[PDB]
Amino acid sequence: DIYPEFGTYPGGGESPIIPFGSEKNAEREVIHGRWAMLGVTGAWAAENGTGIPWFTAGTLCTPDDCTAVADKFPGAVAPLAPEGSGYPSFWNVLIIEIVLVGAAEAYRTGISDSPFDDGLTVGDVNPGGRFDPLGLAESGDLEELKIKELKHCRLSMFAWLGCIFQALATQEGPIANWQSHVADPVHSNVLTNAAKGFGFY
Amino acid sequence: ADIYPEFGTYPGGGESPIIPFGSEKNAEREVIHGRWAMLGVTGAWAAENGTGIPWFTAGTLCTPDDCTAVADKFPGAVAPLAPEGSGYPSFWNVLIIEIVLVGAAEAYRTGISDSPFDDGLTVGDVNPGGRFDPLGLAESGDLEELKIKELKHCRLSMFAWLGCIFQALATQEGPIANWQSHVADPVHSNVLTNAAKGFGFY
Amino acid sequence: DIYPEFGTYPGGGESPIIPFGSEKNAEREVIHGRWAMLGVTGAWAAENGTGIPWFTAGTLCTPDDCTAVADKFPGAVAPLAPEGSGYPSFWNVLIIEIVLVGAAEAYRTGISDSPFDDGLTVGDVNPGGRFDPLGLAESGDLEELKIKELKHCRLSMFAWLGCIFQALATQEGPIANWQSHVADPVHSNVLTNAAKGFGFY
Ligand code: CLA
Ligand SMILES: CC1=C[C@H](O)CC(C)(C)[C@H]1/C=C/C(C)=C/C=C/C(C)=C/C=C/C=C(C)/C=C/C=C(\C)CCC1=C(C)C[C@H](O)CC1(C)C
Ligand SMILES: CC1=C[C@H](O)CC(C)(C)[C@H]1/C=C/C(C)=C/C=C/C(C)=C/C=C/C=C(C)/C=C/C=C(\C)CCC1=C(C)C[C@H](O)CC1(C)C
Repeated sequence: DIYPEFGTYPGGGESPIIPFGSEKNAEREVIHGRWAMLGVTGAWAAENGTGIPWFTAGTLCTPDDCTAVADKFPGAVAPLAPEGSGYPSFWNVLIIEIVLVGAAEAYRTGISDSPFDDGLTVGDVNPGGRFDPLGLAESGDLEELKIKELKHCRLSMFAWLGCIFQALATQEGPIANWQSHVADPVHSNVLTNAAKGFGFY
Repeated sequence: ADIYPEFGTYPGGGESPIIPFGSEKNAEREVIHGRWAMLGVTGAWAAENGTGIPWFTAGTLCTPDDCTAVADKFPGAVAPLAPEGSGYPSFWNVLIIEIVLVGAAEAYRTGISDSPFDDGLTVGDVNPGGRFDPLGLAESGDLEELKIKELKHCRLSMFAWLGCIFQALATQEGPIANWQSHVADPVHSNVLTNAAKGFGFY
Repeated sequence: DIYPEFGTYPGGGESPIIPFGSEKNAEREVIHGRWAMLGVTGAWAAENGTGIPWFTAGTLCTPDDCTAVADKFPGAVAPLAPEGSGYPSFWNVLIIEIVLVGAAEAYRTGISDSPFDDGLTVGDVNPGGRFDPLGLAESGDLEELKIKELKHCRLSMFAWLGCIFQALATQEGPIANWQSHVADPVHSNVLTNAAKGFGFY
């Protein structure tokens, strides 16, 4: 069987708990899943390569002294911008991000006409043609690849929700919590931290 | 639509992408919730401009034991609210009058209690159009357009009240105080710098 | 004029605030209510009998030590544990609890075939084929008595939600809070607690 975990994909079946009234939700959760996938991975990798929590990473790059993020990346012996130049600038990064992500979102969602000329209908979260340089979808199964991605989508969104509530409970960070739970499983869990009071009680 | 350009839409204008419109009672609830929110956000706006007390702390000034503090709080007042010598707006006094007046108005708004007026005023209609609009602004103005204006103000003010309650929970400083801090230096005074400070808990 | 209150029962009428959802919700609210009945009664009785909150009561039986719960039951002729060996140890109780409850839930919902084969159908709101040994309510106005328990379900669920929320607010316990209210409501209240700050502000 395909998708036998719990419930069924939006493409086929009905939610056990929700009515699934609106068909905008399907692609919404695809996009949300993909973003979460990149977010969870980011939180996984940053705290490994740098040791900082993902939720306090924002404090390193601020409109004054954004140079803290420079050279934080593993390997990458050259910093983001040279030391002493002070060019890692929150506003410069923010403007570059605003223009790039805003243009990408406008192209995806039809706020602006697509720059390309080859199909790419607005609102489809599986474009394929331009977004498969390797040609893995035509070689593989399209439907089961889409199901795998969905499983990853929902798994990563649930992992992100876990990351934020772990951040709120323990105030430490995802990987450090994972390592504490691995080291002493009985003595590092949610009920253990509840016995400590979650840091406020 | 042409008239409603906001992200969402008005009930009857169409259907919302998220949580589409169900029962009409939901639309009545939205309008009334808006109306009370407009009143609430305006009160939280004007009171601490007049005297500086955040709305989430203004409750405790009046207490069953002592309620003198609420008297003479309104700026510009010619005299005390009740005798200067012995202010008599006691919390119980306030309650006993207000529960009766508000309960009456509510039951008479919804018609669970027989209407006093019986002027053709039909309960369960957000726009009574009777004595409530003596100016009859709706009669001169265009009623569809004006309904859209009312709902836009409803949603804006309900969102503003949500902002007021969450700002109270994060910064516990006060709405206009948060405004003045942000206008003072928005770059270094906003939600994310308060997050860096930790919202007062972390 | 049965159920002449704010709302209506799932069988007749429609939900005033929330969309009625599905039949799955209609069967599920009752089960949540039965569990909330048991939970609220357990919190009430454990606190009257022991004096320590239901929430903190989870720290009494830890993997390292479960002997604290040995002599907590009021009016017990002897402690359940021998007091001297600490035989519970949280592991026997955990394992037998998970097997018994998991089996019971599996048989309730037909995850596994029912063993009685007494004609009972899985997923029924009120099976009653062997869940009414006394028969006092089976014979005579069954529909009304379902309304009775329905009203108790919604109450116990609301009471549990209030229990968890004011546990969060005050961190003292439900009936400690109830005694504080009853002794002098006017100076010991939710709004008084908010003005002083529940545990914060
Ligand atoms: C109590 C207030 C309230 C009520 C009853 C409604 C009701 C309605 N709105 Mg309105 N709306 C509101 C507030 C409200 N809205 C606010 C504040 C905004 C601005 C963000 C809007 C923006 C809006 C748009 C843009 C649209 C609607 C639409 C609708 C209809 C869709 C069905 C629905 O969502 O109902 C259920 C009612 C809800 C309020 C949804 C629940 C929201 C959840 C619970 C999140 C809220 C979190 C909460 C504030 C947490 C507080 C915690 C705090 C106390 C600590 C219905 C008539 C749609 C419509 O009519 O389309 C034809 C539509 O397009 N509304
Ligand atoms: C990497 C990085 C580094 C920096 O340090 C900081 C930083 C913040 C920038 C960060 C960047 C992160 C990013 C870009 C994140 C993007 C995240 C996103 C899009 C998250 C979405 C999260 C979604 C959630 C929770 C869903 C909850 C919904 C639930 C359970 C309902 C489930 C439900 C339904 C639907 C149907 C069933 O039948 C029944 C049930 C009830 C189960
Ligand atoms: C004035 C005063 C002074 C004293 O000092 C103190 C004091 C406390 C007494 C105080 C008194 C104030 C009072 C009485 C206030 C009354 C306030 C009221 C009625 C608030 C209502 C607040 C309503 C909210 C948040 C709604 C949230 C809903 C949201 C986002 C969903 C939005 C949604 C929908 C629906 C469908 C779309 O498709 C899209 C999306 C998903 C966005």
